[PDB]
Amino acid sequence: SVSEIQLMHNLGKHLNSMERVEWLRKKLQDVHNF
Amino acid sequence: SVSEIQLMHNLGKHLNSMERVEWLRKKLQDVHNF
Ligand code: NA
Ligand code: NA
Repeated sequence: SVSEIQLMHNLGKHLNSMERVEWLRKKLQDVHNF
Repeated sequence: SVSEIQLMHNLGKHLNSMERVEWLRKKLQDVHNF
C-alpha cells in the first residue's frame, strides 16, 4: 500500500519548508548582528 | 503586515505534522523492540 510513500512525501515537503524557515532565521540573525 | 503571522501559522502546522511523524516513529520503535 502506499501509506508509507505518502507519509515520506509529506515529510519531505515539511522538511523542505523547515529549511526555508531556517534560511529566513539566519538572514534575520545577520540583520540583527551586522 | 501579516507575512510574519502567515509564516508562524504555517510553521506551527508543520511542527504539528512533525509531532505526528515522531508519534509514529515511537510506535514503530515499540513494535520493533517489544
Ligand atoms: Na509504501
Ligand atoms: Na505580522
